[PDB]
Amino acid sequence: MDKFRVQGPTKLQGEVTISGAKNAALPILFAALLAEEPVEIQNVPKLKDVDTSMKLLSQLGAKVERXGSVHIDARDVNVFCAPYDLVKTMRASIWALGPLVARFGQGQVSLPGGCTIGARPVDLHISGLEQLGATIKLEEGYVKASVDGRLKGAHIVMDKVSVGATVTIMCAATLAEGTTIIENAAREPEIVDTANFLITLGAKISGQGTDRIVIEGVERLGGGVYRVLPDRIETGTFLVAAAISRGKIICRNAQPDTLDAVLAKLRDAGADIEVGEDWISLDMHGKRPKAVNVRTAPHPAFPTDMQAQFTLLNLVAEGTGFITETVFENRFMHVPELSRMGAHAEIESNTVICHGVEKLSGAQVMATDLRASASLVLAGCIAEGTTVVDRIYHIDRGYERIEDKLRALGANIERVKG
Ligand SMILES: CC(=O)N[C@H]1[C@@H](OP(=O)(O)OP(=O)(O)OC[C@H]2O[C@@H](n3ccc(=O)[nH]c3=O)[C@H](O)[C@@H]2O)O[C@H](CO)[C@@H](O)[C@@H]1O[C@H](C)C(=O)O
Repeated sequence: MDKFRVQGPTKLQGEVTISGAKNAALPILFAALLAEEPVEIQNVPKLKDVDTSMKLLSQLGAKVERXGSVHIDARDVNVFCAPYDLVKTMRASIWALGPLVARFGQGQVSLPGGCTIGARPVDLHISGLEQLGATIKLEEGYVKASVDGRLKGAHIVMDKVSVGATVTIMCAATLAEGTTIIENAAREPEIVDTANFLITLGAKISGQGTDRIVIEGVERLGGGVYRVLPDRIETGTFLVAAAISRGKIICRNAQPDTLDAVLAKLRDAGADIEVGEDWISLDMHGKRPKAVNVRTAPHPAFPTDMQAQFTLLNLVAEGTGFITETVFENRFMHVPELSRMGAHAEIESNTVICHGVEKLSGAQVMATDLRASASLVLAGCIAEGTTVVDRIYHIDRGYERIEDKLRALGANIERVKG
């Protein structure tokens, strides 16, 4: 059980290079199952989630290897099943379903069970597939999909906004007969990145980034080389690290147009922000941040992946501020942990009410969320004394060497094998 020993208070300042988007690398690796030629994905972050992706790819019969790039050879895919052991350690595995059925006419993926942040049904995934002409059945816990011949382009209108389902249907449609039109699709930057990867392979897609996506099926997909976009959540996390420590930072290898909502909130907190074509600068001017009000929602609104980070900001800010969660109703585990550190907060339903304090106190806290838990590490950096963050394996799933980056910012952080 690895742990993070953190020494505070520490002023976070200097520079950081942003890694490739974890949430773009993932769908792309799964979309590779469609490719008939070798493919090279560049700028992929070194993190646990990518490893599990590779492991799955490999079991399916693909030839995989990695460094900064990931090499995938999906010519010999001979097995069509994402087993219980894998899906349980990473619900995103569900992504194997679509490519599998669109290409081999068959696909068996384990039905994801309960997750600690809230209700996570995949009804939209299954539903979208059926509309494409697939027959789906549930046996032994496996959602079994099949289709005689090829999928059928269709007009699909989405009940609710879903990053996962939009990618499942989008991918499966690239190999169907005719035109598919997804209505009420998710606009996430990562979906644009996945569509772009698809086009590079010979797929015909338009509308990515808007509520309407149009796919024109083709008989086959080739190979190619593709560079994954910068990680917006990583970028936001570092910007916040500087904002709560009264420091200044420059983010290198970034994509500003991807953070409208987050940047706006930072300004409201009183930060001095500048942007270039591939950089973002943040200066607090020695100032303590001002409380802000946030409301999570699908892109381009404020993202739930930045939620715990902003809760932290409010917790050490001047005044009272609220954060409402409309995507993951119960994504609040971090709050009680921050409470062990001296934070003042109350949770009313799906809203956390924050009362900012001058300073936090080191304590023993526990990570549980691959993204939200980074807030515990950030708290450790500015808290008074020593903080021990337990179970960082969660954080290893979502961040590429977060200790190294923090250390280069002035943080007193250590990884122990106790
Ligand atoms: C791997 C990956 O990219 N995961 C991300 C993706 O999850 P996803 O699961 O696809 O998100 P959704 O489908 O947009 O989530 C939609 C909302 O809608 C409900 N819903 C979803 C599907 C469905 O069929 N039926 C249905 O009802 C669902 O319950 C949820 O409340 O989108 C989330 C929101 O941005 C991210 O927080 C999440 O990050 C994670 C943490 C990470 O970094 O690993």
